[PDB]
Amino acid sequence: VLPKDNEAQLEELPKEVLEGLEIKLVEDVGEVLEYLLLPEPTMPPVV
Amino acid sequence: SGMEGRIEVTDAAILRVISEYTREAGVRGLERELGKIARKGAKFWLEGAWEGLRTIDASDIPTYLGIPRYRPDK
Repeated sequence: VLPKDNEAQLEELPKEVLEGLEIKLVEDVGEVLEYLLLPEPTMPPVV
Repeated sequence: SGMEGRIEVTDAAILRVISEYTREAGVRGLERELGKIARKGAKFWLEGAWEGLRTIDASDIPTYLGIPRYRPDK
């Protein structure tokens, strides 16, 4: 997960690396927290 | 740099190079960047010689200088 405004700097990267990785370009925190957290609570809350 | 009217920049390219590759008070960095564009033009002349004059637009500036180094304010 990487900022969108860094997508210019994906070009000094070696080529066979770049089809190994998969980049998700973001500009807001809410889409990051949507992408990374599992949708179900497991542990009980701290209260 | 040897070229004589086989290569030519436009003003939009000049403003792009100043805004995106150059952050100083003086003018030294712009001089170095224009030198780099002319020297890459000379290497492209020695690879394949074209005819007449070539006009570098504002789109080809990453093709001649590389990744933009600074970001403008918005």
